[PDB]
Amino acid sequence: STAGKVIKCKAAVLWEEKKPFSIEEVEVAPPKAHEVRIKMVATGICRSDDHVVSGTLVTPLPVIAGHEAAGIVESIGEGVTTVRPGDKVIPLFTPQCGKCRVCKHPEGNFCLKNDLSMPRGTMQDGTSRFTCRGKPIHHFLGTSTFSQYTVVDEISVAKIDAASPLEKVCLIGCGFSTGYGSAVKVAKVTQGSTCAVFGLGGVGLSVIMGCKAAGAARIIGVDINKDKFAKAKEVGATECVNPQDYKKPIQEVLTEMSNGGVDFSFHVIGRLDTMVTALSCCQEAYGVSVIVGVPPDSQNLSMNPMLLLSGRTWKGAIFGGFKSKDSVPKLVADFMAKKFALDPLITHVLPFEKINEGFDLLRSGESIRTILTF
Amino acid sequence: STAGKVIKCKAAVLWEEKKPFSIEEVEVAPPKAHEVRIKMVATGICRSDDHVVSGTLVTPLPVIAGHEAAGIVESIGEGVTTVRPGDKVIPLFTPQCGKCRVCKHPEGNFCLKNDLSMPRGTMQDGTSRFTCRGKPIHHFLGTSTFSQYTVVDEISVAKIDAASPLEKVCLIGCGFSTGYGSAVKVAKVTQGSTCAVFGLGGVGLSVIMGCKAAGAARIIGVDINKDKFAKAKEVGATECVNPQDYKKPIQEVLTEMSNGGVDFSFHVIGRLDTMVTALSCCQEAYGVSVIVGVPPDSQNLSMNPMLLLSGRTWKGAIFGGFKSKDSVPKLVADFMAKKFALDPLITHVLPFEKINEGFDLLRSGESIRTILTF
Ligand SMILES: CC(C)(COP(=O)(O)OP(=O)(O)OC[C@H]1O[C@@H](n2cnc3c(N)ncnc32)[C@H](O)[C@@H]1O)[C@@H](O)C(=O)NCCC(=O)NCCS
Ligand SMILES: CC(C)(COP(=O)(O)OP(=O)(O)OC[C@H]1O[C@@H](n2cnc3c(N)ncnc32)[C@H](O)[C@@H]1O)[C@@H](O)C(=O)NCCC(=O)NCCS
Ligand SMILES: [Zn+2]
Ligand SMILES: [Zn+2]
Ligand SMILES: [Zn+2]
Ligand SMILES: [Zn+2]
Repeated sequence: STAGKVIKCKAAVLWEEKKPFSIEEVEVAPPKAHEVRIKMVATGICRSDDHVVSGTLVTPLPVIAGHEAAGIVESIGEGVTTVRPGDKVIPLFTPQCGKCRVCKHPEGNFCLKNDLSMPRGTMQDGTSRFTCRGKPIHHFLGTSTFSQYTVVDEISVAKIDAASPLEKVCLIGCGFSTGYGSAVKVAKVTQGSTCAVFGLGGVGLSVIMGCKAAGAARIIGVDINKDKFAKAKEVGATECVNPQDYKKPIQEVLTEMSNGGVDFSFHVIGRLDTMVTALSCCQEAYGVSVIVGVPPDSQNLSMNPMLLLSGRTWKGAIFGGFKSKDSVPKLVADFMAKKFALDPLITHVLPFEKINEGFDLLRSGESIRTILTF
Repeated sequence: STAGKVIKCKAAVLWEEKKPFSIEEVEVAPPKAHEVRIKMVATGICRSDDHVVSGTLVTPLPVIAGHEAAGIVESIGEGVTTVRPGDKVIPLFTPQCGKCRVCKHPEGNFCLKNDLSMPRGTMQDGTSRFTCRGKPIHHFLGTSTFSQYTVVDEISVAKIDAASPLEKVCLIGCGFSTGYGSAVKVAKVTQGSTCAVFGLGGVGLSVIMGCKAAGAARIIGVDINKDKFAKAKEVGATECVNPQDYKKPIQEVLTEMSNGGVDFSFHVIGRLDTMVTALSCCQEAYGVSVIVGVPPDSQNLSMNPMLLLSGRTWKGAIFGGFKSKDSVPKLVADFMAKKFALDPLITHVLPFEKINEGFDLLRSGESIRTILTF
């Protein structure tokens, strides 16, 4: 019915920074060559979406935000070969073009067609598929999932198992994969190792799941909020520490606990002043520290490079280091085989039209993840 | 034979900071259990030795410095099994005890018995083998090579090829191995890659040698002293750039030269304000930057963690990442098999008693390496 025609639907438009989302009637254009229009099924609310609201993730406004989601293909443009109408799909906020120097590299995943480094808020062709009362609305990270229908470039969508429960596997689009890959792909946590995870939100919980899957002997969760500890232990933490409970700095506490430093540390907080702590607690000769979270308006930190000169490695990644289009379908197949659970991450489910309530849950710290259902 | 008896010989004692070396008659005690007394044949003058003079590498004084050297075993203490009198040896400023968690780790080489982290200036047993008119003199890094005879712990000496030229292979004791391993061991430079080397002293030249050995397609030398360029190009640099020649910051120049960043970058200068440049010039998704050189009085550097979040790796090492006792003999065997050259690193040779003239050459920037011969 709808192929080749404009669809009128509802979307959450952000007209201006520091305002609530507005549920608007929007027009969604049909897909052009190598583009895919998706009926959204479920979308998560992630911190990066809230950073758009706060104006600390700078991207052009007005905008349809949302980047962690799952849906069903409504139609495909000319030349699309990797998905068909009816297929379940996850939009990829980190694309996989397959052609740039990063996509061709065995260890790179931050494809040069991404819209995260210098956001333009468009499709790959420099235009938008959304209007509201005639006014063009920007895309966000090539995804724009806070809409009943979106249009994405082929390089920014993966086909997934037809039997997938979309209201769970949407987390594979951002938070789960970010944390899980930080452990299994970026750090390559080893069997028998000791890990420290700084921050026990949904992404840090996913980091734990990854360390556990990799066979870590010890997984030390670190959070200032002791309410986060029970879920951390449920998904794999062997122990949890609150820096506020100790009369010395937590890097010293962790180095003592680990008999001279941990094998792997992960920084999973949108804060600067915890990053050098996380680096320093790994063993000085062979420890590895991974940066997963950063504040959005990120300033410089202060550190002593002798922390690296002894043999430490410090690295980060986007999207868990996973080549996105190769990996997302594989992560879904693993979920279907019960290799990991997503239910512990999902604290709240709301209809889409309650998007503002979902953000209020995020800002208050009450949610791990809220999933919006269309 | 001198075995089992005190040796009276000459050594260069540093009595106080910021003074010339004094050539003194010293008494060298015989080796105790698990110790080895070595007749020095040649010793290099390295920047770290001069930092001892400056008072910026803190180690107890008075001291016999010197850590890059080669000699012949004069005698062995009780229980020594890995060297015999008459053997050619290189003292190891980074020990290999073989027992600590680092020695046991596949990737670690900064053995916990080292005297670099918190120098005490003694033998492993907490005592000294040196006296100068009855006054005890400190050891340096468990080596003290600025003496006609020294005593070292067995975990700080390696047996090398009986046929090796000691006046060349002494470089394997610090400068050569540091730069070469930074490339082949720490960074693991790949065939066809683009490397950037910051600092074209002896260690930066050895980095270049390692990158060439690894099959790098482009090796960009960076130095503020253009007199260092010709030798850099002799040993493998494809081009050299002087930051003083450019209006833009050199990370921008190098990113443009390399069409979006280099594969590997190396920081080989005792200065802080070049380290973030070196990290930033590597490709943002898969670039690796290695810290080889640091200033001794090292303060905190300012950096933005967003440089790592895109996928860059930042790491450092001591002694090129080589497990020292395992690797030094193999490096000497490679040299004897003509797998690399050391002559390009040796710019000056002086008799030992002209040590202060050798430090003048280092301080002025005139030398790459001076070797002292006994
Ligand atoms: C932080 C990231 C990974 C989101 O993680 P997550 O959703 O788990 O964050 P969340 O705020 O819910 O959790 C953070 C946790 O840190 C804890 N925390 C806060 N301060 C501290 C502290 N001083 N010590 C320990 N824990 C702390 C909080 O109590 C909380 O439990 C994300 O926002 C981020 O920064 N990503 C960077 C990469 C990126 O921008 N990718 C683009 C797509 S999102
Ligand atoms: C710097 C190290 C590696 C010694 O290297 P090397 O002998 O090659 O040093 P050297 O001073 O000769 O050369 C440094 C070169 O940097 C160049 N340089 C100086 N400033 C700049 C600049 N702004 N940009 C580019 N090049 C510069 C100099 O002109 C010089 O050619 C060493 O001192 C060090 O810091 N090692 C750290 C590890 C350690 O302490 N190990 C213990 C045993 S040494
Ligand atoms: Zn790409
Ligand atoms: Zn996200
Ligand atoms: Zn050891
Ligand atoms: Zn040295």
